[PDB]
Amino acid sequence: HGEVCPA
Amino acid sequence: SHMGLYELSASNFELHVAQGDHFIKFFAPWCGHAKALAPTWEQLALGLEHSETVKIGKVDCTQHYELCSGNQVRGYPTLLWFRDGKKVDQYKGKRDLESLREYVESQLQ
Repeated sequence: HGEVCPA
Repeated sequence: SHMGLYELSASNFELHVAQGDHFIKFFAPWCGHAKALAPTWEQLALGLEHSETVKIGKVDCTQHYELCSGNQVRGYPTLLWFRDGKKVDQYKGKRDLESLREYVESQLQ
């Protein structure tokens, strides 16, 4: 959970 | 809004979040993690579309990147709670509809 693509 | 989902921009963000409670998805369309959330986020907004006390928003960080950066958004999706003009939480939990709805309930108490 909490996974993101970096900006 | 579009069925409860407010599209926010650099031009309207400050006005929008100044009063009340807000749950806002900062996203980029190219990001799979963000795209996978989109239908659920629409369902969340739909269920709240007639409510004044909470509004569900989104910010496309490919269009308004300085607004994202200015709110310390470092990746997508970032799900933030605003209350009366101020960022007050970041939601890092599970992104299913029920978890999101229970979080909304927790924050509106």
